[PDB]
Amino acid sequence: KTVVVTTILESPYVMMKKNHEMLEGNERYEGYCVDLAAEIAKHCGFKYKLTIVGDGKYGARDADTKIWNGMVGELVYGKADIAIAPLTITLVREEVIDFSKPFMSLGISIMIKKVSPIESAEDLSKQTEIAYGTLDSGSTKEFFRRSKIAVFDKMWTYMRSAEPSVFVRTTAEGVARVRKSKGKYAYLLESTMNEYIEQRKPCDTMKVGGNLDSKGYGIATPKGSSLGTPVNLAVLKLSEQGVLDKLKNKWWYDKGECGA
Amino acid sequence: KTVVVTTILESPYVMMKKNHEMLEGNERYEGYCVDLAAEIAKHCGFKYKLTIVGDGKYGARDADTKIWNGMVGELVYGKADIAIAPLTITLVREEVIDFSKPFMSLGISIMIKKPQKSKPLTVERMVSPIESAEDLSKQTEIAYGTLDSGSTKEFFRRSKIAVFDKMWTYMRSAEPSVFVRTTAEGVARVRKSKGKYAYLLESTMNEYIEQRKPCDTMKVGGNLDSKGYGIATPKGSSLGTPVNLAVLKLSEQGVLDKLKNKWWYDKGEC
Amino acid sequence: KTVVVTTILESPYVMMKKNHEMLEGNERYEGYCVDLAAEIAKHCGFKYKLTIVGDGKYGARDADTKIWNGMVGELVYGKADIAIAPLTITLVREEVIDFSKPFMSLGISIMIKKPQKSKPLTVERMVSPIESAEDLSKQTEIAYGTLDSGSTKEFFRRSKIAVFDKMWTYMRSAEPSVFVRTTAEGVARVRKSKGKYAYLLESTMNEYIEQRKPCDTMKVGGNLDSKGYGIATPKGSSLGTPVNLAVLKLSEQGVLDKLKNKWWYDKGEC
Amino acid sequence: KTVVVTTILESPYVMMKKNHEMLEGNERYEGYCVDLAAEIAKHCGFKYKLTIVGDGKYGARDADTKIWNGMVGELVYGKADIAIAPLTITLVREEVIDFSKPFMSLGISIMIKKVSPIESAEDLSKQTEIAYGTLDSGSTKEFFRRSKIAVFDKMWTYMRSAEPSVFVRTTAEGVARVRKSKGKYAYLLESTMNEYIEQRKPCDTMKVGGNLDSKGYGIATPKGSSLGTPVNLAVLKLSEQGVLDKLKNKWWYDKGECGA
Ligand SMILES: NS(=O)(=O)c1cc2c(cc1Cl)N[C@H]([C@H]1C[C@H]3C=C[C@@H]1C3)NS2(=O)=O
Ligand SMILES: NS(=O)(=O)c1cc2c(cc1Cl)N[C@H]([C@H]1C[C@H]3C=C[C@@H]1C3)NS2(=O)=O
Ligand SMILES: NS(=O)(=O)c1cc2c(cc1Cl)N[C@H]([C@H]1C[C@H]3C=C[C@@H]1C3)NS2(=O)=O
Ligand SMILES: NS(=O)(=O)c1cc2c(cc1Cl)N[C@H]([C@H]1C[C@H]3C=C[C@@H]1C3)NS2(=O)=O
Ligand SMILES: N[C@@H](CCC(=O)O)C(=O)O
Ligand SMILES: N[C@@H](CCC(=O)O)C(=O)O
Ligand SMILES: N[C@@H](CCC(=O)O)C(=O)O
Ligand SMILES: N[C@@H](CCC(=O)O)C(=O)O
Repeated sequence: KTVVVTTILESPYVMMKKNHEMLEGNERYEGYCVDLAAEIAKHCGFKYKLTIVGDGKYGARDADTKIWNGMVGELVYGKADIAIAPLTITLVREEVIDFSKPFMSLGISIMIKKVSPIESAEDLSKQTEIAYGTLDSGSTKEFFRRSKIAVFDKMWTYMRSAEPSVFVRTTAEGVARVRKSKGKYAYLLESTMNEYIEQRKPCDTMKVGGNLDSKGYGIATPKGSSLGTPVNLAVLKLSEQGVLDKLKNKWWYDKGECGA
Repeated sequence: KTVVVTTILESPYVMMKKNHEMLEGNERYEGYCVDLAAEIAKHCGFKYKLTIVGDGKYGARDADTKIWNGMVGELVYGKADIAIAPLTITLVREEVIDFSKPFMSLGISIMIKKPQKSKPLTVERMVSPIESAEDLSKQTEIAYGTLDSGSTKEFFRRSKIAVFDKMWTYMRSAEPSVFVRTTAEGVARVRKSKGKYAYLLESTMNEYIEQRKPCDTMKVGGNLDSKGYGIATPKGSSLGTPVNLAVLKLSEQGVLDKLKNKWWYDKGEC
Repeated sequence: KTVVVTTILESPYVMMKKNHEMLEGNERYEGYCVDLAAEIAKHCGFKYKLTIVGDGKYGARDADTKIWNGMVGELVYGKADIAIAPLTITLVREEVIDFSKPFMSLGISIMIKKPQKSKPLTVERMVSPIESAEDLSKQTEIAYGTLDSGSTKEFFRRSKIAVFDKMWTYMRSAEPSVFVRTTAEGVARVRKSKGKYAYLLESTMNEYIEQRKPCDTMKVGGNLDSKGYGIATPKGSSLGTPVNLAVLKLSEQGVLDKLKNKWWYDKGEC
Repeated sequence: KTVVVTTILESPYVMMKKNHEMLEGNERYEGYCVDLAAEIAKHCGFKYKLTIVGDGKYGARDADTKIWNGMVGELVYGKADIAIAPLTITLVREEVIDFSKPFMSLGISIMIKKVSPIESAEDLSKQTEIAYGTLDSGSTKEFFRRSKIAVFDKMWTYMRSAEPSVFVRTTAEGVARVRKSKGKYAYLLESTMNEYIEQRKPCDTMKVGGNLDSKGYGIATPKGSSLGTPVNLAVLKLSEQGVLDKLKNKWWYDKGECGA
């Protein structure tokens, strides 16, 4: 039996091949998550079919609908059997899907186009001169929405009452918006994507401050699926062998198309 | 029903109070781990009595007996219900106990005695003989060893990377013994080994020791790997999922970050 | 019985909220005095309806008429029960109303338009034409005035100190009138007089305006005197002692200074 | 009828002149408080006799006996009719005595030996190398005792568990102790006394940091006394006339026996 795999087009996690028009099958996709899925299949001993979500979203609860979108929806409603992607582990997700051990650490980061008067997010909240936004249907807006810290509460109140809309459809669109804003806009994304962007050419963006929280990406499985334990063991074993570190170095720092 | 919480006397996780002679019960201890246990008990209602492992060992397999010893061992045999302590999540441990999501990240680091200033117009620069694990393996004048019955020793034993393989080869056949019985033992060996000994230990304890007086030691190089501390639980226990959700919730509120800052950076000096 | 609280539309004490067009009740306002009144009502339980003075005046006794106008007047004549507002404690007001212990210190200061930095090896030095009150009275090119029907004007009118007597003599007989009807109007006059008008106002308001955008005004010299803001209460009322105890408790608990810091220094644009 | 006035021997509030053995009556005392009492008597129109409290105590509640000692006890128990002294206005005091308007502002300050390593209260509390103490039976210890702020709670816990006794009977003895500690002792006292000490020879002590809070000195009268309103009006009139400022300048900076 073939296990269907859902994943999002995220760099450097899943990329579209430069010759993907003439390429078919699992060889048409490449990236960190493609390699992760290949090793997971090899360790578990199953055949997998790579698929891309119809909606370019990670997953969130809708407004008064109780409906999951993105990969979480593809997993809960029986449309998929596993999800290998940068899916942040969150309480509102673990209650509906099975999360494996984190295969990559990360945090909330601030990315700003090139004295550094922004520094930490505290001064970012204290000053309203520059507008900042996040990604819709992810884990950053969800983190800001249910935060009990007063400072994060003020940031979220600014986020919701933003004119015009500050949330961006895709992280690439957010990168383009901050690039073309001439330093008037800031983007709140995760540490891994922030590093991958600020380190790739043309290196016109940068990461300021630190990490507002500590999170991780996990392999997601349907609630009650028998594949959760094998993929958890596979992730643990790959961590012991340090293959995750080698994949991170290959897809992040091996090329290094910048002067650093 | 009261559930016994196995733990280990490790700073700043679990430390005895200054007035611990007159005190009794759960008030005998302080640090990160006792606050973590209090938060876990607040999340899901249970009665817990703090206990310390008799042998003071984190957990590993014995020699030719296939017997689990230490925290993991006494969790498997039923002597404890939950292990709220800096237990490292590993492959072998997960096969016999249930781990939760990591509540704190860590890596394997190198601790050496802090050298003196260069003092050569008038600038004092710090020169260290060891800057990474590779040159530590290449060199021979400085000895290095890990803590026995711990995750670092088991990681070096099964490592297939060439640098780590040769490191483990040296450590296995090192005369005299380079392994230590406790973290404080290795720290003392580093402190009064005249810079001839290096300690391979977790990053968090390394920063804790480096941040406190007399602070005559420093951490060299980056982290050898990336692991985390998880709350342990026997297979099939009803506590697993509630504790996992409690750890997730505490991570979401930033309680873990606040506890780490309060017990690591706030009380720092030098 | 619901008591009526009288305030004044003064920043950052009582400020109109952005979404105040669709808001009814005590949620229309924000600032320092609103939460001060909230804490007062939490200490001594009562229901309060925040009201704004009709004429927007702090309080003064009109000569040859013997009628108090403004917040003090409407507190005296029975149409008010408590005045939680930046009302300055004075000798004349105390004889007619009950004041509590001061909840925030203050002093009379001078506000001038911030001058341009001096070009001359490459240091930008800041030169101001007025540095105290003695030279402000000695000079004549820069006019100065106070707020009408305020504490500062009454202080200058009855002042027997030579410099203050000269200042009051100049202000009383001056064409055009140097007195202002509102603090914001005086600040606008200072900003649009091209440095030819100095405003005599309280130190708290002056510092708040200096700390906020566009940051084109500066405070010169020290405070001319030392006074305080007190919660007003009609003479022979039952709310005086509980309000005084509440003010003392808030001062000792750190509510007052935390509120002042979070409404003055936290939102510092410049 | 002669109004009995109680006061404490505090500088520059009350002094025993320089040849008080040859002087009798109110002519043998000098200071800020003596002048203040003189103006109070002039405004109210009464004859007063200056007396020094037998116990050098500002006033506090004893060990589970509910007894006031010092000037507050001298007023509550009918021993005196008024107290002109640096009596800090405190919430617990106001419940038993009538306080006038504050005639002198102040705050809690830190006085150390002559970039300080402690400066702020946070660093001083964190650093346990140097012991810090307050005045026994005053108001600083009372303020620290009932502080619910975490930092001040930690400082108070350090205060109570101090070996040997860090509290000092008299502020002059505290000054002597810090002068005889080689910078190993810090004294927590009021801003006015700290400034007066640091602005007098030989000027080996300095004030560091800001003020922990804002207090004031009041003129205390027995509960339900007819003198409270006249002395309150006198204080207001003196403040409006600027006499209090001139007295502070006379007794704090006019002499200026320091190099600065
Ligand atoms: N350096 S990294 O971000 O690519 C990275 C991050 C992590 C890795 C492995 C790597 Cl290579 N493994 C850990 C896992 C291993 C075991 C201990 C913690 C989890 C379970 N999670 S992690 O701390 O999120
Ligand atoms: N900054 S830290 O080391 O105290 C720290 C480290 C970590 C935290 C939370 C904190 Cl505060 N939570 C994460 C967990 C939360 C969810 C996402 C990854 C795991 C599941 N693990 S972690 O990456 O090991
Ligand atoms: N720092 S401040 O201006 O916000 C400020 C100023 C003052 C405060 C409290 C604060 Cl937070 N309390 C005092 C009062 C408290 C008790 C002691 C003096 C009076 C009665 N008045 S004050 O000296 O006018
Ligand atoms: N500059 S000072 O410390 O000598 C000083 C301090 C103060 C003075 C007067 C002087 Cl001179 N008067 C005020 C009083 C006057 C009226 C307003 C507040 C009280 C009632 N209290 S105060 O703000 O504590
Ligand atoms: N990987 C994140 C993306 C959200 C973000 O871009 O912040 C998630 O699954 O929610
Ligand atoms: N924290 C480790 C022990 C310390 C070490 O091995 O260095 C564990 O839980 O296994
Ligand atoms: N705060 C003053 C008014 C302001 C002023 O006079 O400058 C009062 O209550 O009277
Ligand atoms: N002057 C204070 C006591 C002195 C101090 O606390 O340092 C009082 O009246 O209580």
